[PDB]
Amino acid sequence: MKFVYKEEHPFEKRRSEGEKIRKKYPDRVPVIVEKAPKARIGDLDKKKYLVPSDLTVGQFYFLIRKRIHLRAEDALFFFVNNVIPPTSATMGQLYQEHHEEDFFLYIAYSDESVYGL
Amino acid sequence: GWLIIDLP
Ligand SMILES: [Zn+2]
Ligand SMILES: [Zn+2]
Ligand SMILES: [Zn+2]
Ligand SMILES: [Zn+2]
Ligand SMILES: [Zn+2]
Ligand SMILES: [Zn+2]
Ligand SMILES: [Zn+2]
Ligand SMILES: [Zn+2]
Ligand SMILES: [Zn+2]
Repeated sequence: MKFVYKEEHPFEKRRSEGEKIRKKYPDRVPVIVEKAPKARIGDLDKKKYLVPSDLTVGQFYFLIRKRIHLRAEDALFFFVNNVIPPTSATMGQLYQEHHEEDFFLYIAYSDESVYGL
Repeated sequence: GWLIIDLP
């Protein structure tokens, strides 16, 4: 997936920010959240999150749903490298497994249960 | 530019 954040900031600038924020806040992880292409879902006002490592994916879902102003029956799915993470996993575990070389974790969100469909 | 998230 193309993330706008990656297209707008060269890798060396993102990597230096990721290293700095990880050294400054060792118990938090930096997360970029963007809408999947051709998803049919409301926009997200902010894309750059500094998240406690012990926050769960499910707790992050709840917060992101509220930021988008979704109704209960409006679906929301997270994808990390096209895979939906478990809601009981911590954001720190997801970050350790899947953060990119700029030290950011990248999450795509969609209304759909499969990426790219 | 960070949105700070906290444990509930
Ligand atoms: Zn932009
Ligand atoms: Zn920027
Ligand atoms: Zn802890
Ligand atoms: Zn609302
Ligand atoms: Zn996991
Ligand atoms: Zn995982
Ligand atoms: Zn690492
Ligand atoms: Zn994983
Ligand atoms: Zn590389």
